Amino acid sequence: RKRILITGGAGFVGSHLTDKLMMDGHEVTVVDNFFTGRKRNVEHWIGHENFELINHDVVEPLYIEVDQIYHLASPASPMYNPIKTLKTNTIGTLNMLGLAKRVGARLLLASTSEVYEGKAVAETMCYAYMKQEGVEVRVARIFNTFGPRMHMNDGRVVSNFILQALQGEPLTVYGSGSQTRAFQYVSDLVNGLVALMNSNVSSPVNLGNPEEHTILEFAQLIKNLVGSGSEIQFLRKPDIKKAKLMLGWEPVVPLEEGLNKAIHYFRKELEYQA
Amino acid sequence: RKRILITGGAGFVGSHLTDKLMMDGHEVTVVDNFFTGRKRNVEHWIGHENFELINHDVVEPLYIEVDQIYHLASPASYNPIKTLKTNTIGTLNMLGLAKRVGARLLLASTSEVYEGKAVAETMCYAYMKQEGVEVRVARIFNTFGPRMHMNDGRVVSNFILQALQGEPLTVYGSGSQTRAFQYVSDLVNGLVALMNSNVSSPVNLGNPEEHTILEFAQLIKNLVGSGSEIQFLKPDIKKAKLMLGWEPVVPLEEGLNKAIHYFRKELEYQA
Amino acid sequence: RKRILITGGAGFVGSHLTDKLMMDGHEVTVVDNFFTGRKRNVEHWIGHENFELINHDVVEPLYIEVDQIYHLASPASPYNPIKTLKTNTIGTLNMLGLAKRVGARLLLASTSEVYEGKAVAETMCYAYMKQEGVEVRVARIFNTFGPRMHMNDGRVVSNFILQALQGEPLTVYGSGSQTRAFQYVSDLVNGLVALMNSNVSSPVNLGNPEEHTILEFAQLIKNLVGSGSEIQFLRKPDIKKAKLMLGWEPVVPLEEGLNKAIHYFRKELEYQA
Amino acid sequence: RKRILITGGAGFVGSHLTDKLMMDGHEVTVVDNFFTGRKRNVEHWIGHENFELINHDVVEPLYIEVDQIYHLASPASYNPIKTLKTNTIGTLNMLGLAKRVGARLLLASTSEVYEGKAVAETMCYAYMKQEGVEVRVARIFNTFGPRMHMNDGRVVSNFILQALQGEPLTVYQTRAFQYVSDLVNGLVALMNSNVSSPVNLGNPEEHTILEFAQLIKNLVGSGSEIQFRKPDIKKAKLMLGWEPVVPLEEGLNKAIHYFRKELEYQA
Amino acid sequence: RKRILITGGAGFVGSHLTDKLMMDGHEVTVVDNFFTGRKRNVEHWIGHENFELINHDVVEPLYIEVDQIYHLASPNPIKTLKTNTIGTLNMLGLAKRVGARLLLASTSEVYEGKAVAETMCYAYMKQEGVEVRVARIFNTFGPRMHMNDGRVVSNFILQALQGEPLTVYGSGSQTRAFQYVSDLVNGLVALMNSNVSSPVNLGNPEEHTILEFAQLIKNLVGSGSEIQFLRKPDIKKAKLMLGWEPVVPLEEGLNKAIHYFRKELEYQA
Amino acid sequence: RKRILITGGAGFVGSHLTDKLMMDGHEVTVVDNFFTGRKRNVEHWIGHENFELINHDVVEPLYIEVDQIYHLASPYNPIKTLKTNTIGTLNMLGLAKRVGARLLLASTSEVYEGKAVAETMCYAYMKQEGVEVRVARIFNTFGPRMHMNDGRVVSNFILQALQGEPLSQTRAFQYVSDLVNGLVALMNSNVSSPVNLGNPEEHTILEFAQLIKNLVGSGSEIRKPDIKKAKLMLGWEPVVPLEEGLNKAIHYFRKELEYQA
Ligand SMILES: NC(=O)c1ccc[n+]([C@@H]2O[C@H](COP(=O)([O-])OP(=O)(O)OC[C@H]3O[C@@H](n4cnc5c(N)ncnc54)[C@H](O)[C@@H]3O)[C@@H](O)[C@H]2O)c1
Ligand SMILES: NC(=O)c1ccc[n+]([C@@H]2O[C@H](COP(=O)([O-])OP(=O)(O)OC[C@H]3O[C@@H](n4cnc5c(N)ncnc54)[C@H](O)[C@@H]3O)[C@@H](O)[C@H]2O)c1
Ligand SMILES: NC(=O)c1ccc[n+]([C@@H]2O[C@H](COP(=O)([O-])OP(=O)(O)OC[C@H]3O[C@@H](n4cnc5c(N)ncnc54)[C@H](O)[C@@H]3O)[C@@H](O)[C@H]2O)c1
Ligand SMILES: NC(=O)c1ccc[n+]([C@@H]2O[C@H](COP(=O)([O-])OP(=O)(O)OC[C@H]3O[C@@H](n4cnc5c(N)ncnc54)[C@H](O)[C@@H]3O)[C@@H](O)[C@H]2O)c1
Ligand SMILES: NC(=O)c1ccc[n+]([C@@H]2O[C@H](COP(=O)([O-])OP(=O)(O)OC[C@H]3O[C@@H](n4cnc5c(N)ncnc54)[C@H](O)[C@@H]3O)[C@@H](O)[C@H]2O)c1
Ligand SMILES: NC(=O)c1ccc[n+]([C@@H]2O[C@H](COP(=O)([O-])OP(=O)(O)OC[C@H]3O[C@@H](n4cnc5c(N)ncnc54)[C@H](O)[C@@H]3O)[C@@H](O)[C@H]2O)c1
Ligand SMILES: O=C(O)[C@H]1O[C@H](OP(=O)(O)OP(=O)(O)OC[C@H]2O[C@@H](n3ccc(=O)[nH]c3=O)[C@H](O)[C@@H]2O)[C@H](O)[C@@H](O)[C@@H]1O
Ligand SMILES: O=C(O)[C@H]1O[C@H](OP(=O)(O)OP(=O)(O)OC[C@H]2O[C@@H](n3ccc(=O)[nH]c3=O)[C@H](O)[C@@H]2O)[C@H](O)[C@@H](O)[C@@H]1O
Ligand SMILES: O=C(O)[C@H]1O[C@H](OP(=O)(O)OP(=O)(O)OC[C@H]2O[C@@H](n3ccc(=O)[nH]c3=O)[C@H](O)[C@@H]2O)[C@H](O)[C@@H](O)[C@@H]1O
Ligand SMILES: O=C(O)[C@H]1O[C@H](OP(=O)(O)OP(=O)(O)OC[C@H]2O[C@@H](n3ccc(=O)[nH]c3=O)[C@H](O)[C@@H]2O)[C@H](O)[C@@H](O)[C@@H]1O
Repeated sequence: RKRILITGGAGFVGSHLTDKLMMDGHEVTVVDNFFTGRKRNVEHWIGHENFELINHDVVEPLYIEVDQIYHLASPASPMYNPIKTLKTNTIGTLNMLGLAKRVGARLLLASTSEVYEGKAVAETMCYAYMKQEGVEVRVARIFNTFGPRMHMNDGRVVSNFILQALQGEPLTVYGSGSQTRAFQYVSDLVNGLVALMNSNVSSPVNLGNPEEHTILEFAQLIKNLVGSGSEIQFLRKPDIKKAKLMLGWEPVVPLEEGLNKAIHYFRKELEYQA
Repeated sequence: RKRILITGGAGFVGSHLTDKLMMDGHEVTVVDNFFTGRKRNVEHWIGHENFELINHDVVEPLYIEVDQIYHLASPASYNPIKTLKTNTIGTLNMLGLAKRVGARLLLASTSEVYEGKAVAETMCYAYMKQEGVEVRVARIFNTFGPRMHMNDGRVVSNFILQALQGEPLTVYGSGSQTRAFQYVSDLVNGLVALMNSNVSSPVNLGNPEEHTILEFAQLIKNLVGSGSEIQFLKPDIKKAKLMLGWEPVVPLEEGLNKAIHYFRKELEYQA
Repeated sequence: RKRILITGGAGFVGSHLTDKLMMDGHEVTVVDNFFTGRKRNVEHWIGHENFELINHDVVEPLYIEVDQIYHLASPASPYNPIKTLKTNTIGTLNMLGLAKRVGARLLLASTSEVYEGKAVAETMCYAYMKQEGVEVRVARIFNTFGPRMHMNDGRVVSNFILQALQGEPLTVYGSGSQTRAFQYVSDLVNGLVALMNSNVSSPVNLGNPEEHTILEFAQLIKNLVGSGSEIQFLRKPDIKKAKLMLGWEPVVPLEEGLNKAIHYFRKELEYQA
Repeated sequence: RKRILITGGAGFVGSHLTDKLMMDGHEVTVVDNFFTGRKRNVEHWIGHENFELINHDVVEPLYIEVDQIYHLASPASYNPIKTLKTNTIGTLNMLGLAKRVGARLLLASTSEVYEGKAVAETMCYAYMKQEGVEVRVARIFNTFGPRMHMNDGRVVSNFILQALQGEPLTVYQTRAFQYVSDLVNGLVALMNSNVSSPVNLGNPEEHTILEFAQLIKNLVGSGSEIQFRKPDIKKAKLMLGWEPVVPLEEGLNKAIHYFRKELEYQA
Repeated sequence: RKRILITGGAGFVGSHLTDKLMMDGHEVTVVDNFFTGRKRNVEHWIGHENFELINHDVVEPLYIEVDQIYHLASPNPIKTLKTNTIGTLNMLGLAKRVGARLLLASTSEVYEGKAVAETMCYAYMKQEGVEVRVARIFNTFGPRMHMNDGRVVSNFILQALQGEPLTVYGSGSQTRAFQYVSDLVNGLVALMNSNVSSPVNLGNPEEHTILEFAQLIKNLVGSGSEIQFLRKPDIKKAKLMLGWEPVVPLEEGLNKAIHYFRKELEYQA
Repeated sequence: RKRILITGGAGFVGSHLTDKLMMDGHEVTVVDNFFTGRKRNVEHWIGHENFELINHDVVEPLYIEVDQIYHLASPYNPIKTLKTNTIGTLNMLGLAKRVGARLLLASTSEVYEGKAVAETMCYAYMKQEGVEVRVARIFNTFGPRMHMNDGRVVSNFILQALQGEPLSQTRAFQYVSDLVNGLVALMNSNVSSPVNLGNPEEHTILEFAQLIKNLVGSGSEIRKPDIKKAKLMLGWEPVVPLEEGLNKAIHYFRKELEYQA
C-alpha cells in the first residue's frame, strides 16, 4: 500500500483514478489547480484519513513525499489559454520529474495518441530523466475516453450526441456518417493506467479501444439509449497488442453500459442546471 | 463603471455579490483559493468579457489594478491556523494592495465582534489613519440563501435538510429563543450601498425581524411540505437605515423558498 | 539549565527578565529591534559567555535552537499603528513557527487589556497548541512599574514621578478617587518565570491586587520625592489562580518599589541635563 | 539601426550572424553560456562600441533592452535534460523578454521537425496569438562553413578531416548542404519581413556522398583512398527574395581553410 | 536644502554630523545597526519632522531616495570586512540608482577594507559616473566617543577622573595630533559640498607629545592621579581647496570631552 | 588523491595547474566565467573521468564538495574586478568553511586592487572559523597561454620580435611550471602564512631583448623576489632555465599569430 500523488486528480480521468486507488486502500494525494477540473469530482473523499487535496499548480515546485506519481495535470480543450497549456506540459512535467528524482518516485505520464501541444516533448523529458537520473517512468498513450465527469461542452462527438439527444435536439451528423470512431470507457482506461504503473514496461504503451463504430451507428445507439424523439441530420484506430501482452490489459466494458453511464451523468447535470 | 476585485468571491456571499456587479456592467475579478468556495458558484461568468477568475490565496501577495476591493476571503466553520493567517496576513496584503493602487477597501466583518476578524478591523483603520487608504467595514449578521453551506449545523440549514429528508426537526430547548435571519440579496445590496457611501465607521448589516427557533422549524416544515415531526430537548440597523437608506426587503417566506429550492436541487444532484 | 530566547529582551520587562535568568546561569539570547527598547538595558551582559544580543525584527523569520521562548516583543504606546499590529500578528506567528520546528515552549506576554493584535496572538498560541502540539503559556500582565520603564508615556506613575522630581504641579484629573493597581517589575518577572515553568497552558493573570486611588499615589510619591510640588485638580487584578497554581504573589511593598522607580527616574533626569 | 540580441551568438551560426549585423553598425548584444560555442568565435568584436558579450544561460531570466531577438540558443549534438530545459524554458524566457520590451523574435528552428524545437515553434505562435508578440520562424537545413563543429561525425566534417589527414574516407545517396553566409542572409531577410509563418532556409542542390568525398578529396588535394529530404525554398524565393548564391565549391574551400588552420593550431 | 543619508549616523562622528545637519534644516535619514553606536546618540531627534532612524545593516541592500550619503558605517573581524566591502558596494549601488553624491569616511590608516573601499568609490565614479568624495580622517575625540577602546585620550581621561595612575608607555616622547569632533564634522561638510573628488585629509596638524597630553588632561580634571611610565597629518590640501581648518582650541575640546566622560561615569551608578 | 576545486582554472596559471593536477590522478573541477580565460585552455580534459568544467561566476554562491581550493579567479572593468576579488573571495572561504576545505589564495607581489583585503579576509577565516588557508604572493610569470597583449616587457619584445618590429635595468621573470610546482608545494604544506613564489634570478631589459631576437631569428632592430622562505619551508625553487622558458613562450606567441592570419 503506497503513497500516491495524482496531478490533475480533480479532472475527468484523474478523479476516476482517485476513486479506484482510494478503494484499494492507498494514500492518494491529489494536486490540481481547478483550471479544467472540479472539487466536486473528488469531494466525496475529503476528510477520509488516507486522502488529501492540495490546490497547487504544477508549474510551481511541489515538495511532497511519495512512492508514485500519476502525472495527469494537463488542461484539455475544444486551446483555451495556449501559453498556460504549454507551460503546464513542459515546466509542469520537469517539476514532477524533479520531484520524482528527489524522493525516488515512479512517474507515469498521461500522454496522448495525438503524438502520432507540449505532450511530445513531455515523453522525451521522462525518458531523459530515466536515462540520465535513473528515474523510473511509465508512458501511457491515451486514446479517446468517455464517461461520467467528462467535459460536456467541448464539441466532441459523444458529448454532442448525448446533449442533442437529451434535449430533443436534432443529432448533427457531419459527412455521410460512415467515418469511424473508437471510444474507451474511463474505468477501462483507469484499469490500464494502474496496470501500466505497476508493470515493468518503461517504453510507451497505447491504452485505447480497438473496437470502432461508424459515427452514425453511434448517433443511433445514443438516440435509443436516451429514448428521445430526436431526429438525425447530415452535413487512426488504436493497436493495443502491446498492452494485451505486456500488461494483460484490454477494455471489457461493453459500449452500451459505458454510454448508459455517461448519459446518466449528462442527465443529472442538465437537470442540476435548472 | 469600475474595476472591482472580490476576494472570497467564489463563496456564498461573494458569489451573489459577483452576479450583481456583473449585471451592473462592471469589470469584476474574483480571487479565491476554493478552500470553502466553489467554482460552480461563479462558472456562469467564466469567459465573459468583463469577468475573470483567479485561483489565488490572499495569504500570498497579489498584484492587480482595481478601484475597489470587497474583501470577503475568510473561511467559515477546522484548520484554525489557516483561518487566523487568512484573516490577518490576508487582510494586510489586501490593504497593501489598496494602498499601492488607491483602491477603496470594504472588509466583511462580523456581528461576532460584539478569530481574527476583530484585528482585521483594527488593521483597516490603521491603514486609513496612517496611509490614507479608504476603508469600509460591514458588520455582517446571520445570512441565508442559495449557495449557503448546507452542512455546517446552522439552524436554517438543519431544519431545511431535516424537512427535505423527511426527518424529525430537532429543537434545542423549548425553541422560544429568538433568531434574526437576513436573506443574501438583501446583504449584497447593503454591501454595495456601504461600498459606495462615505461612511468609514462600522455599519451593521442584518435583519432586525426576529422569530422563535420553533417558528422557524414550523415555517420551514410548511414551505417544504414535509411530514417531519418537531421534537424537543438582534441587529440594530438604524445607522444603515439613516446613513445608507438601506434595509432588507426580502420577506422571510420568499427567501426561505429560494433557499429550500437550492437545498433540494442540490440533494437531488448528490443522489 | 536551559537555552532561552527572550524576544523584546531589551525592553523594560525584557531586561529584568534577562537579568534574573542570566544570574540563574541559563543561556539567554535577547532578540530586539530597539523600537522601544534600549541597548543599555542589557549592555551589562554583552560579552559574557552565556549571553547574546541579536538585532532582529520578529516579523522576519528567525532560526535558532532554543528550549524556551519568552515572547515579549511588542512596542509600548501612549505611534506607528501598522508596525505594532504586524508585530503582534506576523511576529507572533514566526516565533510560534520557531517553537514548532525546534520544540520550544513559548510563553506569550499578553495583557489585561484583553478584558491591538494582542487578543488574536492568544488565539494564535492556542491554535498552534491544538493543531501542532506546541507547548504554550499565556500571561495576562497588569500595570507594571520599576526601573527602565518608559518615562514619557504619560502614564500616571511616570507623570507623578516626573512632575515631582521637577518641582512641577502634580496633575490629578477629576477628583482622583478612581483607583489603580500597580505591580513592581521583579514581581512580574518572578511570575513569568514560575508560569513558564508550570503545567498551566490556560491564561494566568499577573498583577498586584492591591488597589489605590490616583490621589493617594500622587500624595505618596510627592512624599517619597520630598518636592514642593502642589497637587492640582482638572479593573482590579484577580490573582487566585496564580497563587494556587504557582504559589506566586507580589511581595515587594509599594513604597519600596516606588523608591526604586524614583531612583531610576532621577539618575536619568540628571544624565539628560 | 537597431539594438539586437542574439542568443547562441557565440556559436557556429550565431557568430557569422553576429559578424554581419555588426558590420552594419548595429548594437549587437550576444548571449551565450559557452556550452557549445566559443569565445574565440566572437572575440574580435569585444571592445567595439556597438558590441557586448554576456556570459548568461537563457534558462535564467534575462532583462535587457532590444528591438529584436535572434534566438539561436540550442546546443547541437549529450546532456539531454539541459538541452530540453534550454529549448523549452530558455525559449519561454526569450518570449517573455520579447513581450516586456516589444521586441520581435525570430526562432532558429530546424528541418528536423518534418528535441524541444517543435514545441518551441508552438510557444512562439502562442505568444503571437495571445500576447501579440511578433515572431518569425525559420526552418534551417544542413549548413556548413568556417566555425562548424569538426568532431560531430557529420559527413562534411568527416570527409574534410579524413582528407587533410591522409585518412581513408568512410563512405557508408544524396545530401543537400547550404553555406553558412547564405543562411545568415536568409535569417536577416525573414527577421525584417512580415512573414510570421515558418519559412525553410536551405540549399535545394543535392549531390551523392561519393560525389562529395571526391569534391573534397580534390579541393584538399590528398591521396586518401575512399572506402565503403531535399529542402523546398520556393516560399523564401517568393516572400523574401532569398536564395543561396555561394557555389558549393567556394563554400567547401572556405570550410577546408578553417579545418586546416585548426588542425595546425592543435599541433 | 537636501535629503541626506548618514550610514553609521548613530555613532560618535555620525551623531555629531547628524546634529549639525538637522540644525541646518535638511532631511536627515540615519542608518545604523547599533553594533557600535547608540540610540541615545540621536534620540534627541526622534520625532522631529525632518528626521528618521532606520535600523538597517548596510551589508543588506538599501533602497531610499536621497541627494547625499555620508558613508560612516564602520565598526569580530569578518563582519568588519563584509561591512567595509559589501556595505560600501551597496551604498554606491544606491548612489548610482538615485543620483546621490557619496562621501566615504576613510582613514589616515591607509598610509581592513577601507583601502579597497576607496578603490570602489573611484571605480563607480569612473565607470558609472557616481560622484564621490573621500575623506582621510585622522584621530578624533569628543563627547560620545568610545570610552573603553583603549585609545590614549580615552585612557588618560578615565584614569584621571578615577584617581587611577596614568599609564604612559615609553618615555612618552612620541607625538600625536588630535582633532576635536566638531571640527571634523565641519570638515566633512565642506568636502561633501566641494567639487574635490580626490582624497582630502581631515585632521589637526597640531602635534603634542603623549606625556604632554597626560599632563594637560591631569590638570583639566584636577585629580591626584600619578603619571607612570612603562604620522602628523598634512591638511594643506584642505586649507586651500576647502578653506577648512580646526578651530577648536585643544583645551576647550578636552574640557567638553571630559564633561562627557564624567556625566557618563556618574550615570553608571 | 584529492578532489580539487580550481577557480580561474581556465586562465593562464589556472590551466597549467589544472594539467599538472590531472596527470597526478586527482578529481579536478574548474570554475571559470571566461572573463579573461579560454575554454581552449582546458578543452583537452573535457570528457575525462577525474575532470569537470563549470561555467560559474565566483561572485555567485557555489555549492560543491572538495578537499582543496586553489582560488585563482581574478581578471578594464574595475567594478567587476573589485567585486570578484572581494565577494568572490568571501564565497570561496564560506564554501571552504561549510565543507572543511583548505583554501589557497593566489595573491600577488603587488601587495608590497582588492588582493590585499583578500589576504585579510582569508586570515580572518583562519582565526575566526578555523578555515585552513594558504597564501602565495606570486610575482611575474610567463609561459604558453599568457596574455600576449598586456604590454609587459617580455611580451612586447616577443611580439615586436615575432613580427620584424624594431625592439640596463633588470627584470626577474618566473616560468609557469615553476610557479605551478610552487603553488602545489604551498598547498600541501603546513605554512599558512604568506610565501613569495617568484624567480630571484635577474637579467637586463637589454639582455632579454638580445636573447629573444636570436631565439625568433628576425631582422629586428634594438623589486627582486626573496624566496629564501620558500627554499627552506617548501624546499621549493625555480628550476626552468631562462632560455628554455623563453623558447616555450615564444613558440606559443608564434602558434597564436599564425592561427590569427
Ligand atoms: N480524456 C482523454 O480522452 C485523453 C486523451 C489523451 C490524453 N489524456 C490525458 O489524460 C490527462 C487527463 O485528461 P482529462 O480528459 O481527465 O483532462 P481534464 O481537463 O479532465 O483534467 C486535467 C486536470 O489537470 C488539472 N490541471 C491543469 N493544469 C494544471 C496545472 N498547471 N497544475 C495543476 N493542475 C492542473 C485540471 O484542472 C484538470 O483537473 C491529461 O493529461 C490528458 O492529456 C486524456
Ligand atoms: N454568511 C454569513 O452568515 C456571514 C456572517 C457574518 C460574516 N460573514 C462574512 O462574509 C464573508 C463571506 O462569508 P461566507 O459566509 O460567504 O463564507 P464562504 O466560505 O461562503 O466564503 C468565503 C470565500 O472566501 C474564500 N477564501 C477562504 N480562504 C481564503 C484564502 N486564504 N485566500 C483566498 N480566498 C479564501 C473561500 O474559498 C470562500 O469562497 C466572510 O468574510 C464572512 O466572515 C458571513
Ligand atoms: N509594562 C506593563 O505594564 C505591561 C502591561 C501589559 C502587558 N505588557 C507586555 O509586556 C511585554 C513587554 O512590555 P514592556 O513594558 O517591556 O514594553 P517595552 O516596550 O519596554 O518592551 C518591548 C520590547 O520589544 C521590542 N520590539 C518591538 N517590536 C519588535 C519587533 N518587531 N521585533 C523585535 N523586537 C521588538 C522593543 O524594542 C522593546 O524592547 C509586552 O509584550 C507588553 O505588551 C506589559
Ligand atoms: N547546424 C545547422 O545546420 C542547424 C540545423 C537546424 C537548426 N539549427 C539551429 O541553429 C541554431 C544554431 O545552430 P549552430 O550549429 O550554430 O549551433 P551551435 O552549437 O554552434 O550554437 C548554439 C549556441 O547556443 C549556445 N547555448 C546553448 N545552450 C545555451 C543556454 N542554455 N544558454 C545560453 N546559450 C546556450 C551554445 O553555447 C552555442 O554557441 C540552433 O538553434 C540550431 O538548433 C542549426
Ligand atoms: N574616530 C576616529 O578617530 C576615526 C578615525 C579614522 C576614521 N574614522 C571613520 O569614521 C567613521 C565613523 O567613526 P566613528 O568614530 O563614529 O565610529 P563608530 O563605531 O562610533 O561609528 C560607526 C557607526 O556605524 C555603525 N555600523 C557599524 N557597522 C554597521 C553596519 N554593518 N550597518 C550599519 N551600521 C553599522 C555603528 O553602529 C556605529 O554607529 C568610520 O568609518 C571610521 O572608519 C574615525
Ligand atoms: N600571471 C602572472 O603574472 C601573475 C602574477 C601574480 C599573480 N597572479 C595571479 O594569479 C591568478 C591567475 O593569473 P592568470 O595570469 O592565470 O590570469 P588569467 O586572466 O589568465 O586567469 C584568471 C582566470 O579567472 C577567471 N575569472 C575572472 N573573474 C572570474 C569570476 N568572477 N568567477 C570565475 N572566474 C573568473 C578568468 O576567466 C580567467 O580564466 C590571478 O589571481 C592573478 O592575480 C598572476
Ligand atoms: O539543467 C541541468 O543541467 C540539470 O537539470 C536537472 O537539475 P535541476 O533542473 O536543477 O533540478 P531537478 O532535480 O531536475 O528538478 C527539476 C525541477 O523540479 C522542481 N522540483 C524539484 C524537486 C521537487 O521535489 N519538486 C520540484 O518541483 C525544481 O523546481 C526544478 O526546477 C537535472 O536533475 C540534472 O541532471 C541536469 O544536469
Ligand atoms: O512595517 C512598517 O513600518 C511599514 O509597514 C507597511 O509597509 P509594507 O508592509 O512594507 O508594505 P505595504 O504596502 O504596507 O504592504 C503590506 C503587504 O501587502 C502586500 N502587497 C502589497 C502591494 C500589493 O500590490 N499587493 C500586495 O499583496 C505586501 O506583500 C506586503 O506584505 C506600512 O504600509 C507602512 O506604513 C509601515 O510603516
Ligand atoms: O496555513 C497552513 O495551512 C499551515 O500554516 C502553518 O504552517 P506555516 O505557516 O507554513 O509554517 P510554520 O512552521 O507554522 O511557520 C510559520 C512562520 O514561522 C516562520 N518560522 C518558522 C520556523 C522558524 O524556525 N522560524 C520562523 O520564523 C516561517 O517564516 C513561517 O512564516 C501551520 O504550521 C500548518 O499546520 C498549516 O497547515
Ligand atoms: O558586475 C558588473 O559587471 C556590474 O556591477 C555593477 O552592477 P551591480 O553590482 O549588479 O548593480 P549596482 O548598481 O552596482 O549595485 C550594487 C549593489 O548595490 C545595492 N543597491 C542597489 C541599488 C539600490 O538602490 N540600493 C542598493 O543597496 C544592490 O543590492 C547591489 O548588490 C556595476 O553597476 C556595473 O558597472 C558593473 O559592470
